[PDB]
Amino acid sequence: DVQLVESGGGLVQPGGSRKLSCSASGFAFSSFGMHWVRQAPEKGLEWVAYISSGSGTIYYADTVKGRFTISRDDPKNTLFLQMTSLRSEDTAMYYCVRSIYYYGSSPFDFWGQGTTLTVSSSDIVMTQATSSVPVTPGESVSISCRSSKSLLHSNGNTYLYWFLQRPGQSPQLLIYRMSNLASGVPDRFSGSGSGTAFTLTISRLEAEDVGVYYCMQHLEYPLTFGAGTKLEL
Amino acid sequence: DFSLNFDRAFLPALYSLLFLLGLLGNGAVAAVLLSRRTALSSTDTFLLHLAVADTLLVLTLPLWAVDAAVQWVFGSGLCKVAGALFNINFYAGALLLACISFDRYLNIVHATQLYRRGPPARVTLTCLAVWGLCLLFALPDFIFLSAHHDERLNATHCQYNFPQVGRTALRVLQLVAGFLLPLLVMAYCYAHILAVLLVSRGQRRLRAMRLVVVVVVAFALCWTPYHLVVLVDILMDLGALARNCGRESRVDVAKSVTSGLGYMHCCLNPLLYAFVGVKFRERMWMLLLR
Amino acid sequence: DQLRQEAEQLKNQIRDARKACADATLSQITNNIDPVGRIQMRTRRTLRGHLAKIYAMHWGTDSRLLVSASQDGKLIIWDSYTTNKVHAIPLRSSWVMTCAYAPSGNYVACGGLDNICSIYNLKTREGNVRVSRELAGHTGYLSCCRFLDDNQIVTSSGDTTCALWDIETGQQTTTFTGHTGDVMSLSLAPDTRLFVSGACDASAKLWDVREGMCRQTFTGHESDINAICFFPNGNAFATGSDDATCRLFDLRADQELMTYSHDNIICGITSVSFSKSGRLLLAGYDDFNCNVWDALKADRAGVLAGHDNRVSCLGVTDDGMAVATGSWDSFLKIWN
Amino acid sequence: TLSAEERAALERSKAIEKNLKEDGISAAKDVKLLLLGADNSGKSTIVKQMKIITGIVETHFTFKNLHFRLFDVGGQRSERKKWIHCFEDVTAIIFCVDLSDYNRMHESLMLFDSICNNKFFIDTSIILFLNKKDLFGEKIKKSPLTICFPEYTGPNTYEDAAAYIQAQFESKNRSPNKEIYCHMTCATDTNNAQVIFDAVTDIIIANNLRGCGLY
Amino acid sequence: IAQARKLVEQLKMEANIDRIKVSKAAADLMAYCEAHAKEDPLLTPVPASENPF
Ligand SMILES: NCCCC[C@H](NC(=O)[C@@H]1Cc2ccccc2CN1C(=O)CCC(=O)c1ccccc1)C(=O)NCC(c1ccccc1)c1ccccc1
Repeated sequence: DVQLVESGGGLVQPGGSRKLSCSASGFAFSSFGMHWVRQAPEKGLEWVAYISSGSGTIYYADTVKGRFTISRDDPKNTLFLQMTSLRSEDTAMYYCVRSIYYYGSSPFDFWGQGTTLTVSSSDIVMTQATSSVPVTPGESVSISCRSSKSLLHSNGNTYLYWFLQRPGQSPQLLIYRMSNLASGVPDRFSGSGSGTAFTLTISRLEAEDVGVYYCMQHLEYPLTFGAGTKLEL
Repeated sequence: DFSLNFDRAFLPALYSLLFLLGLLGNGAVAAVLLSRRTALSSTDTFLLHLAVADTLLVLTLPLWAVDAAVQWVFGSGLCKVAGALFNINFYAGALLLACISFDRYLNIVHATQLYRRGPPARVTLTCLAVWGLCLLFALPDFIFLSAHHDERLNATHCQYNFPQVGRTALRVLQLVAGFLLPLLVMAYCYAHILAVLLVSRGQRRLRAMRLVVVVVVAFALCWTPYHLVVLVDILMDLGALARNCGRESRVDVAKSVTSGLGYMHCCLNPLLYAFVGVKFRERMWMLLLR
Repeated sequence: DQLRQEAEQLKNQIRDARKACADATLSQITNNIDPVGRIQMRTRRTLRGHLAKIYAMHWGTDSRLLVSASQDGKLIIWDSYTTNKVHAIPLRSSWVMTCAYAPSGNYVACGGLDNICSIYNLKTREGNVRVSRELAGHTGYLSCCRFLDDNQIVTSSGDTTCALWDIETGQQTTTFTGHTGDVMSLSLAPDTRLFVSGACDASAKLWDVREGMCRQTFTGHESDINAICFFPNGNAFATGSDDATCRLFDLRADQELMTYSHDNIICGITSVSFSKSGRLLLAGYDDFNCNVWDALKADRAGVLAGHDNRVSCLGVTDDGMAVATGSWDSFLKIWN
Repeated sequence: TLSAEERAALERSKAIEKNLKEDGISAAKDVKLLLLGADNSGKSTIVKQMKIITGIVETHFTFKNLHFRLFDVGGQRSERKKWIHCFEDVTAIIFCVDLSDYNRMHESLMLFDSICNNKFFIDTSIILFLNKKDLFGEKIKKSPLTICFPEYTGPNTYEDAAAYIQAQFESKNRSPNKEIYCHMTCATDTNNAQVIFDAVTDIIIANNLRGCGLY
Repeated sequence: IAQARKLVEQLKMEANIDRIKVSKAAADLMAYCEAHAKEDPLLTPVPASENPF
């Protein structure tokens, strides 16, 4: 089965350096672009870096540009992140994510288990109005998030992604462009929107749908996430 | 005045005929080669570039015919442009013939070491190198060529104002890079091609041998008469002979006639390298049907 | 001995009934229909990247993705709009004469002189295309492939027989027999309940996929049939042959409605296809051209002058917005 | 290619194109030869360097900086006309004949005429192999070469009989620009790869003469 | 002696078909290609704004 395991986290002093390793096993690692996504303690997801397939293209977030460098070792099927000077704002759980880009693909399907890092002591803005939404099983729900620019492109594709994070587990992809159900997810989920207003609606809510929902834009780098909406049972 | 009258009465018609026939042939070759939707073989690319060079060289001819007729009446700028085009195209033609000979030698002699399963063996690098070297050689024409107003004949012609040493050096470069090196490369390559063909087995080798001999003989016969007279002129200039008016007129007339033959060679190029191959004739038929 | 006479008289009875139905030719009923004019179609895309000769090609049901099989052992999936190469699948054997694209778009099929139909799964969790199943049982080369569902494919072989497979189990569910020569092509009816096949015995027959029976047989060609296509409404089909002619048959009438022969055509047809409406009939010949016929009046309405070699395959999108043709020159061109 | 996801799709396409180009280069030094002949004709034991790899069988021996691929099409049991064009671009046709099978001689002769005069093979040379000399020399003494060829008029010696057999096969050419490289091979003849290599060298040179414009 | 037993059987099955006049069959073909004539981009050129190619 597809498996991504990360290691290298722990406790480090300010100004030091550490290296994170993400080893893939169970898929054509040479054919998948890889991302680094970090989640500060009970804050939310944030995109860090991206390295293409073959290492041709590399991107970094403005926050970590220069300090971080991302490298890929195809023969060994490992993904590396070398962090040079770490501030107290770099403490977070770092996730290893895979992305394959071709017509009609799902570029954020699988997420790594994550590794915790602790340090001792222009862009498109996406907003989720509500932070919590109490609900009981069997009741329909709706979650919406806006954006600054219109995510609809000349291609006719709306570049927006919906992820669900369960308590204690890594985020999972649900809808990858605007309404396409990710493989393996139940058909009860649905997605809709137009330009700058989008909504995710869940019908016949179950006990396994409790978590935090993030809306992300893949129109142009740097990728940006939403604040996150939590479902309370 | 005999040489001047002979030029006036001879050059116009010959150059007009050369222009017409060279256009009608080389342009046809270029069009037939450019009609190809699929890739082009190495020799096809070299032949295309040779056709372009010959087309330009013949295109510049009528201006020179007018110059011979009365005088230059286009100013010094067109003098420089025409001279640069002429020399660039002449050197390009010579080096492209040499490159064709080398490609044939590689494809025939070393047939088993260069075998390819029908891919496009791109050769544009050598074409670019040839054109750049030609521009490098023509540079002095850009720098020096002008339109002097002779006070002895009251004429105005596109001539070099080089020093005598410079004129001799340019003549030597012409001889070396236009005749000796291409001739030696062609001779070596085609002699080896003949040697390989004599020991081959087939019914298509006879025409190949005859074509190779015809090509070598055509190049030699067409170009040697002018270069030999050029060597005679160099010997005269360097003091190896005695100068006189009669010898001057004879040299001028011989240069005119031999240059006419040399340009007739570029006129004939399509008949030798293009229209004799079965592939090119089949392509010509297909295009004409279209 | 007596059965032979019984066979001959049965053929005479069929011919007698077939002649009785004929009252007026197709060209005699559609004489007052105004022509379609000159159909001028200009190339819009030129998909290059194939090395050897292209022998087959199929359109995805979404009218955007393409699949092409070449003799160099590569099966390339193209993005028609942007000319991007979505996939490139190496083949075990480079001798391939057919390829098919599943209606759902999840699978693709391939086959050829190896006598095996290979099925490749495109939507894999590993991100690479893997050979899901290899179907064997034909004793001769494979001519055509066509998907019925995600788990049902119809194949044609040079064994003089067709087959219907169950991809899951991999066994041969049904076998269609009756041809006396190599089967060169087949086309599935729009409702995927009947299909026709053209063989080298200069005949075509209509087969009931559910019943495994030859419902009807159609003759008239002077040579082997090379291509076949159903009419869009499923009540007629067209056939291409080495006879340098195309013919239109009608299932209900059980005859030949019209012929598409021209005195200037000397070569055979390699592919045949219809338009979305069913008025144009596009065929690819060995003279490096495709001729567009006014299927209702049999008049050359245009020519797709392209490619430097024989046109081996044709295709029209499910939305009818383009026509793709492949040739032995290793180039695919999309026309509009 | 404006969108971020469209740019990555373009990147993937360029990666595929590079791999396709690389595969073509690695398959450029391969000479494709077609094996033909009747059954029990020795078409499976020409070169002892087999390294093989129902349907189509391939053999991919390499010799003198050149990769030779032999394709055997036996077992198709179909009409040749419909798959023969698949081999239109083969470098040459290797035709095998058994001199010890009188009853199978006529079938081989019909095969040679059909293959030699096929519209697709109007330019592909043929490398004809006449196998099993020793058996032919032993069989001729007991049975004269008259039953198989009633028109034979020459002596009953090995040299003449072999020459007459070769002449008959060569008489089916009936076309120019196509040459037949006939050779006599025995069971214990290791230098069969050499014969194909030098014969292929002549074929390659002739093809280049056409492309280079010297013919 | 047994191969042709099924051949005659097939012809009997194929000979008993409720056929219809070619006039009706030909007219049906004409009607369909006329009804679905406005939805055929190839038969009539489509405006350049709606053409994906
Ligand atoms: N006495 C006055 C003429 C002295 C030059 C002599 N002109 C001719 O002979 C005929 C007949 C003739 C009659 C009287 C007056 C003019 C001409 C011009 N000629 C032409 O056709 C054109 C030549 C030309 O104006 C030219 C060419 C290239 C660059 C610049 C100018 C000649 O040598 N021309 C060919 C020669 C060469 C030309 C110029 C400089 C050096 C050499 C050459 C060049 C390249 C390759 C091979 C030969």
